[PDB]
Amino acid sequence: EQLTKCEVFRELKDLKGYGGVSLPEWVCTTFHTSGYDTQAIVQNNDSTEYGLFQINNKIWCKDDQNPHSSNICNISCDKFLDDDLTDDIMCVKKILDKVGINYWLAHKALCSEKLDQWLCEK
Ligand SMILES: [Ca+2]
Repeated sequence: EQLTKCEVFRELKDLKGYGGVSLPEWVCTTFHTSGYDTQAIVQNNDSTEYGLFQINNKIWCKDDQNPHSSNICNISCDKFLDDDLTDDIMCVKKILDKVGINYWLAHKALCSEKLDQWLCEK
């Protein structure tokens, strides 16, 4: 399920300012992390990343590839492949508390300057 820029802007409302990250920063980051696809999957032979935020099964959620994951977000990773971002966002907030925005490498490289392109508001 591929979202669009101003759709994502609307659905990430609850992240506004949390951890000091603006909505433009999040719209920019998720564009460059998953292409706005809530069903994106990127997988090695040692880890899998899931959904709009590309949350990994090494420490954040558990799945079949790593049943022994620390599962810090306490949730099955496949809950990050549906169209309800509510539980995705709760897990994102936990990632922010523990390791900060730089879990998402796209943020520093591509989404910390020129945020005009990512606004869907006055
Ligand atoms: Ca979900």
